Amino acid sequence: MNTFHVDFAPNTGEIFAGKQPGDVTMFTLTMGDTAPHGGWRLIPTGDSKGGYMISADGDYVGLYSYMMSWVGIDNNWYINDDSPKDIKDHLYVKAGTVLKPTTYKFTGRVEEYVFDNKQSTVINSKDVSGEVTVKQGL
Ligand SMILES: OC[C@H]1O[C@@H](O[C@H]2[C@H](O)[C@@H](O)[C@@H](O)O[C@@H]2CO)[C@H](O)[C@@H](O)[C@H]1O
Ligand SMILES: *S(=O)(=O)c1ccc(CCN)cc1
Ligand SMILES: [Cl-]
Repeated sequence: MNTFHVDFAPNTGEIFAGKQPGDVTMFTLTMGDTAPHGGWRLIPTGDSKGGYMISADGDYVGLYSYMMSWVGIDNNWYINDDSPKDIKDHLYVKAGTVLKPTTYKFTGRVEEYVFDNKQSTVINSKDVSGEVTVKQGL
């Protein structure tokens, strides 16, 4: 049926090539459902496999989440959250990460799941993707 929402969006502002002075958000990810559910995961697909942005120059940059924990074993971020309230997460690069003046891509799949004793079952899912084009700095 449908109360399950997911938005995933590249960052609006300018991002400039070079060593980032601080943590810089690449992607905004917002997720909620007022239906009962036990939590969320984000699974990076294709060349993003492993939690990476891939650039047009062939470089892989690792991404980081504020709200979710990474598990390499499973190729996902996840958060157990039973709330009807929206999760506003950001995926970001860390202070000091060197970016180039190029276009960076991410693709993944978002899953919503429920626990049954006590093992998770996917109840909703949506494929997400986006890109940032980084400008010459700096
Ligand atoms: O709680 C459900 C999530 O579990 C994650 O799996 C691991 C994880 O490393 C950690 O929470 C630990 O307690 O063991 C779990 C073994 O299943 C999944 O990676 C995630 O997708 C959720 O299912
Ligand atoms: S890889 O090992 O540098 C790499 C990059 C990014 C992630 C996700 C952030 N936890 C994992 C591994
Ligand atoms: Cl992370």
